Amino acid sequence: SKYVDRVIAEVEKKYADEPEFVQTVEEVLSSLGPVVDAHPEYEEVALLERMVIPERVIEFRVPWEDDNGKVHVNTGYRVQFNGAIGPYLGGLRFAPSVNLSIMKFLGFEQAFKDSLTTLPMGGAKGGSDFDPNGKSDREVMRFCQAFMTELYRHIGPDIDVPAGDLGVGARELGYMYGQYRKIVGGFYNGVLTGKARSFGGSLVRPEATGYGSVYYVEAVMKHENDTLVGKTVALAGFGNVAWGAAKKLAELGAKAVTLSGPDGYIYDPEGITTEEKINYMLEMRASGRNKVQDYADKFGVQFFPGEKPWGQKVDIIMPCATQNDVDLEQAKKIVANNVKYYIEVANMPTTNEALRFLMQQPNMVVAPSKAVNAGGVLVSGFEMSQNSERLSWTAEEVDSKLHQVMTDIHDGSAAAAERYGLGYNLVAGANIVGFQKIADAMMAQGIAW
Amino acid sequence: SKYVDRVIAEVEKKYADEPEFVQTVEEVLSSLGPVVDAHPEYEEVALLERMVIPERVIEFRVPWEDDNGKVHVNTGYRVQFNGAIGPYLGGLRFAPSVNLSIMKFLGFEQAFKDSLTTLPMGGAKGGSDFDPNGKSDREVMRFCQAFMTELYRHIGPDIDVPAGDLGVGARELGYMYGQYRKIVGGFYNGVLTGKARSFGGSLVRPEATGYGSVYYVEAVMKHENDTLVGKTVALAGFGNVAWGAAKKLAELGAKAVTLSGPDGYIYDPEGITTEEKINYMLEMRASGRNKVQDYADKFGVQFFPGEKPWGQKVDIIMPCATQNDVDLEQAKKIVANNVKYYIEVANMPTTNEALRFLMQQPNMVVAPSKAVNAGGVLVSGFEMSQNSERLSWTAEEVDSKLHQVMTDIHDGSAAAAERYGLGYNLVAGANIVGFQKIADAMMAQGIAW
Amino acid sequence: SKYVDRVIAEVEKKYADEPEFVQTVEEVLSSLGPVVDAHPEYEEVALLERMVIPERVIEFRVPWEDDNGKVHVNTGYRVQFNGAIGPYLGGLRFAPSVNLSIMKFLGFEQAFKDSLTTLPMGGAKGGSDFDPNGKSDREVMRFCQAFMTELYRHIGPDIDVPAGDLGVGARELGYMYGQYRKIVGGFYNGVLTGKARSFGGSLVRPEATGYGSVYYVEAVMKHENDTLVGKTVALAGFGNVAWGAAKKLAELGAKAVTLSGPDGYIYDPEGITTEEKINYMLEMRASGRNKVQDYADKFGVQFFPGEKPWGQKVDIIMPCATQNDVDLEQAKKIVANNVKYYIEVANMPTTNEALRFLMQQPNMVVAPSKAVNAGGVLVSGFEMSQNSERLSWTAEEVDSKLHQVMTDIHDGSAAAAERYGLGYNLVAGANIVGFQKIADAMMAQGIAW
Amino acid sequence: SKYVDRVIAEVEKKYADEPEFVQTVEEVLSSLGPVVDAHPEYEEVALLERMVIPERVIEFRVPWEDDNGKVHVNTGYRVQFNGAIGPYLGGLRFAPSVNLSIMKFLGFEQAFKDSLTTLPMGGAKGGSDFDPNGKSDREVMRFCQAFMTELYRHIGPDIDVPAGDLGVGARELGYMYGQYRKIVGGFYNGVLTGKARSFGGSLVRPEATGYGSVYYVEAVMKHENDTLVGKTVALAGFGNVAWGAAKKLAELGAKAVTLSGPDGYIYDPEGITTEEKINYMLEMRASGRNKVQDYADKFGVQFFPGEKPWGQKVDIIMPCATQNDVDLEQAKKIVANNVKYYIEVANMPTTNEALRFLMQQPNMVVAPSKAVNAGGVLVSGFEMSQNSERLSWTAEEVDSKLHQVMTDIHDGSAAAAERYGLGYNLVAGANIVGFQKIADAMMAQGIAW
Repeated sequence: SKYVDRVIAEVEKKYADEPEFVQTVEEVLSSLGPVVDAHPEYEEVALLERMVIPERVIEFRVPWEDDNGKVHVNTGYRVQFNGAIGPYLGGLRFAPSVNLSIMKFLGFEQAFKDSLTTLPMGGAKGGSDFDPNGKSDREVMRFCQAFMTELYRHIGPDIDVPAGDLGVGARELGYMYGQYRKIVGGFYNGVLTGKARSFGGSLVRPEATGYGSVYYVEAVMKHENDTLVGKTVALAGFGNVAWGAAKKLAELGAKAVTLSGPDGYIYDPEGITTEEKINYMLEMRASGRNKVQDYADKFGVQFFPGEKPWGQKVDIIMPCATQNDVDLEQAKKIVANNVKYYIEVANMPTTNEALRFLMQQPNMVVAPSKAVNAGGVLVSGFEMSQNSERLSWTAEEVDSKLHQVMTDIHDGSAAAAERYGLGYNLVAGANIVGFQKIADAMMAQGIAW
Repeated sequence: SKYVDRVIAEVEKKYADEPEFVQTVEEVLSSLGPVVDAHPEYEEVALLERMVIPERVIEFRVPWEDDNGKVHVNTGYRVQFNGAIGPYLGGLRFAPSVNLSIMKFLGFEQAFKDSLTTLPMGGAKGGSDFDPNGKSDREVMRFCQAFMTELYRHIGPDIDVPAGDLGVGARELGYMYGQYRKIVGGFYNGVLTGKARSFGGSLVRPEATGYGSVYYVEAVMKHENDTLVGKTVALAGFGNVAWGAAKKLAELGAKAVTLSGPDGYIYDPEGITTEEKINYMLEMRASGRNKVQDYADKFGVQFFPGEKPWGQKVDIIMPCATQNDVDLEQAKKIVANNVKYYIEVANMPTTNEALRFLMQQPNMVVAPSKAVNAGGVLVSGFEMSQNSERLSWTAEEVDSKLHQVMTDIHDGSAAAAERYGLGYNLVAGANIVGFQKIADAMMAQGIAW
Repeated sequence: SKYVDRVIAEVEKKYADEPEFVQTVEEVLSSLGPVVDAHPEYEEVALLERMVIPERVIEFRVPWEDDNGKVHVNTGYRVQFNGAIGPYLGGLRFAPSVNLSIMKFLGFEQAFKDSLTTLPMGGAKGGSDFDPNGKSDREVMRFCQAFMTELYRHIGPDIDVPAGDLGVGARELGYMYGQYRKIVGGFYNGVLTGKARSFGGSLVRPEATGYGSVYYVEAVMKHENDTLVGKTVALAGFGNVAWGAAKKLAELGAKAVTLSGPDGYIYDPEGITTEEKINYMLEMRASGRNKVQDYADKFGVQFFPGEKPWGQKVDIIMPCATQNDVDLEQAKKIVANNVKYYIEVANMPTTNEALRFLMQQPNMVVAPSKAVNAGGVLVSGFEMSQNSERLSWTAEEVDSKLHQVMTDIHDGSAAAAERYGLGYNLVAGANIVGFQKIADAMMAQGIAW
Repeated sequence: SKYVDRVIAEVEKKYADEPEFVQTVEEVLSSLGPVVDAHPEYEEVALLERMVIPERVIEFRVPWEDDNGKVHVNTGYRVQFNGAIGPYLGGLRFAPSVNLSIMKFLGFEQAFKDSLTTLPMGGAKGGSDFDPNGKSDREVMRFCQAFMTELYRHIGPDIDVPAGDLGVGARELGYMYGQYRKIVGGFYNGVLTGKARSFGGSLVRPEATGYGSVYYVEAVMKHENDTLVGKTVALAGFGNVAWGAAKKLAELGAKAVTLSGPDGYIYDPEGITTEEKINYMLEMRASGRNKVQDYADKFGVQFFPGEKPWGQKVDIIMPCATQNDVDLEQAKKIVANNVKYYIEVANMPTTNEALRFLMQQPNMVVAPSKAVNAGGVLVSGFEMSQNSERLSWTAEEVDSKLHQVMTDIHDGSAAAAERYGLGYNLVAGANIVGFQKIADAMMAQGIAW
């Protein structure tokens, strides 16, 4: 699309200093070529030019005192990218690398992911360059309070609902919510998601991402007249998402055989399929040791230090941990192993070279993270619904809706790709389904945003 | 009722310059005689005197620029008549004839209609003397933005929820909502109803009015130990309501045999009962040609120019289009044809002379529009519920509730009429059921409003 | 001006049912012909078409209980006509005749009067058809509370500042303010003017109108190389404005020789120039007897029952009481007496026939009320300034500013009339000066309002 | 100061991509060394680290339609840098070069300038990459409305008061204010400064900057036991500031002899000291021709194309136009001419190399722009005071306060420099006086911001 090509060129030039953002825009816009070409009306209202600019960006100062009385200063961000279809929504990330470029990229992607869920949720991302590592509980609390003391004025249950991300878990959410309720003088607990149950959190929230990624894979087996049962899976991390996946895989007849750590990776040809095995992952996570070895020590299974599990022969690869985990180097090993299923779970766990490469492979199935990991945002939307109804749903209710929607995200993505003649391209399909709803909404709302 | 008679006399005199409003009050209050007489307490708190005065009236200036850069000025209205039982609710009408008199009349009636639904909905009406005919899409957009830039401050999801009416459809709602969200800085999509699905609209909303009018007729057959099946129906228009009715009639064993236009009317003894036939109506509507002839041309069926279909012999008459469509002249032809069922669907499609006349006829069944067309406001209440829960209901869910409530509106109306000894007077029955809930609510709330 | 002529024709037709409003627009717009013709740019932005439509109109229900427990229902109004140059400002009128037509007319005129003061004050008018006659203090209080319980949400110190008018004096202002502060939970006493001193009222407020009308007449003598001293004046009423005028006239070397009542009028060739004489007027006002006779009884001066003092030969005529007091019948007597000075003080105390007539008279000086009575709104602006500074000015300060501005209003009016070649036409001059500031402000603010 | 040195090093590294901002911080912080060293307590509360981070940054999307119906998208900014001593305050700049770096730099400097005025004014800056060149009046209006539709929620008379800057003059302010009042539903005219008189603008506002820069120079003559009279001045531009300066210089016994344009510069050994001469500048400005030649054509004075007037021998140099106008190349010519007075008027009209150079010159007097051009922000504070009092001050009042404060800014700056042993260093002196008030305020307010 000449139109699409022009917008990418303008972005590349204007936001040169925001490499992460530029790359994401190109990657996403480049798959919409066919859709845009079918809708000349978009260009007439500068639809794409509007979409690439967040509705609202807020950055603010965050001074806070440590346990020693020393004063520190960090910077807070909230990028409210697109709210055409619901209140803005997206996690908060606390990591020393956070800057505007990164917030925009995660926030642009969030809008597309949120649109796929089929729930009314806009897209946003925020956080701070604050580093929670080595801070006391009390220091994290004071930071969260100082952070919320400015943020509260920009968010709210019908405005912008933040959630957890790297560096922000239940604990940080609890502290931020405590400050919020005190300043605003009311409950409004739907202002954040990822809450503890005692004050409005949803059942299945910890399992959401991992389970949802398996319900998606299941929809893939079905499409391919295949089956999870018997299937072996290579996982990354031993974290929340890894834990949730292993668990549902096990329950489903499949088994993970690997886990990974910054220290290396383990192989467990038996499968991390036991209550004992599975629960221990929570142990390791708890420990705060940060060693995947502990699992091999404990179970007496192979531990290959400083090594990625991407070399093992398995039926399904699911990177559940870090960005750019799979590089060309890892993709080639994956390819050489004749794995048909490549399923991104963690956010951007594959470099673009690696991605194109895997996508060029005619026999493979490559699923993008924005669709596969949608189960977590899906449970965040269910928590907001529960908080608005002022009641709790049962775990069977949440899990059953989770399951039906994950299947729909896969199926709709395939259908969309197919319709624009792209074949079974789950990557473009996700982008397209996500884009269409947003475009419909913006076209109907006129030129205001 | 001397009390009722006195209030009507005061209205007639004070609002002499608002003929439309005066007539509506008389017509409605005059049927409550029996109820009021049973509740002396009403008069002690000047219940009727309060009811006839809207809680709040807002009129405002609306300057806007056309595509040529010329500046135009129209007037905006919102009459918030009664909010005893829910947020005010009612459509917006854009037509050069709009003035306060007309807003008050539609708004007084809206309060009674909304009360019948059994949902928590107050009554209001608004609009502008702006004429959307001959305006570009862009001109309508700029007008909607200018209109909302003042209106937003008077409405809100828990305050006043506007909806479509003459001159205001999905397109205008979309543009007004776009401006609203931008000014308020949040989502709050329950602020308007009749929205597109992409941003919160409900399934069955387009079909709501027409379908609901048929579920009501069905409750009438049942009362009269009769049946829809086999029944033939004379419709008016080829619009949304006509389309929805034909459709559900067909599905139900009945058939419409007429349609109408400003150009005349058509007769199709076969019935507009085919997918082809039915869907074409949407075609004609789309065309923007405004000719019922196109249907006869297309299907090769009779077209009688400049003629109302009220002369054809059918089992059921359903005027689905314009006010004062049926006059004495048309009622006599209807009477002479021995039609037992007279069912108003469009708003005030019968003149009062014609109405009294039909009502004097001992063998007929006359149903008032405020009850029969309640399916549209009913779906607006379901959309508000869905937006508050932050989810969508399925089409089966909406349709099933629609159906049960429409039956209840008929049944409750008959029961009420019967209890005050009025026989099967669906017209007074609607007024009475509507009035009672409102009165209960106002009596309990005291003298504040 | 063809443009001016067209707008008047459109008004006449659209607001046919609002005779009072139509007449005022014609009278005002017709004098701007020359100014409009000098500014073609006005028509390009539909300046006049916008001006004739109030920015915002609010009407609301007002139920209240009397001392006997009976419930009454009145209607409340606030027409916020033009706020281009300041918060809306204008009195509240409680009289059974009040309707929208009358509010619009007084409110359109208010905008022009407020603009002349040179202070930042927009124009508005409001009130109720509530009749304070025969009500107890307690009944007036309950009404004022019920009235404010809705009004508070539409006004505020930086939004709309109401003041007294017919039927609304210090007492009503006090009660409305009491309810306002209680609902809003703060002080904000600049929300109303005409307050008692104990809670923010300004010194000279009772004298403001009457005194200001004399400082204006003084500027007229100066223009005409004449003098107040020796001058005799015919007044109307024995009220606040009459009292203030007599007082300042006396102090200035002049003397009033008449007063009037619904019962007739008195002649006091000595002059109502004594402390005794002057103060008694307050007595009569207090009495609540409503008889100008009491003054003649008391002083043994002529009392001509059922007669207007417009037949007495005096140097200056100042109608200080009621609308359309001076008709053609009275103008002819005035003319026949060779009075050169005709100075409207009360609001619209002259019919239009009478007005044109007096204006056709080559030797006379006719001053319009909107300029002459501006001293009262001027003191309302000074009260708002004092309340914003949170202090009180001395009486010398208020009186001295009052005086300088009244002179300026006369002088600017003459200068303006002169510049458009109209001669010493104080009537058109007022309209023109008032219009120009408003037009400047609207042109600079764009097409929003 | 090791502390100061450390903060600069951190800034340089963290904001590498914001060169303009980095340079400004270094330049300002490096002169505070002596003050910081005297207050160890600052470092204990991370005072400098907090100061270099704006309290709040807002960026937002700005879609707007041109006269042809085409849709454009720009980006809006508001950097609310420091509000310790008053509502944030600072101009809006519309220029295609605008980005966050530039907003931060102008906004950091604004905080120091505003602090010097002695009025309660914080510091901020905002704008858009929108280019007003070649736009119609109507296009600028639509942009201003779209811009304000988001901005209004972040500003307000007690929060953030924007003012004009490059690309934003009375016209843009008028349009933005029009939209603001319409959305907020009240007056609050103190929300912006630089307004037209009709709606609250202050007398002397157009003359403020230029006049104030001359009252400062006068305080310099006094310090140096010298005199303006007889003095000759080289100006840059023929704009507002140049016009105001020439005017007051003339009146004071001095004379400008040069003016400049993008086309070259003119020399008028007589002096641009005549009503005719002076007023023509307004002519040239009006013309929109953008040619300083027109002055030479008109007066028959020398015009040296493509040349800066920095080579002429005069007593005083006052660059009143563009950034980095004076480079090393121009400073050397200035130096070689033995000019003692170097007075920056325009914002950053000298490069840093040039600055250091001039500052190394033992016989010269170099005055920084942040102090010299403070007269414009000073009149903005007086306009806010007038709008809060709801009255206007006379021109003599504004001018007299302007004058006394400008003298004080010079005198306090010298006194401060002197106290920290820096001699007559007006550049460091400005920084120091500005910094001290801000530091006092932040130390007293604690660690919140």
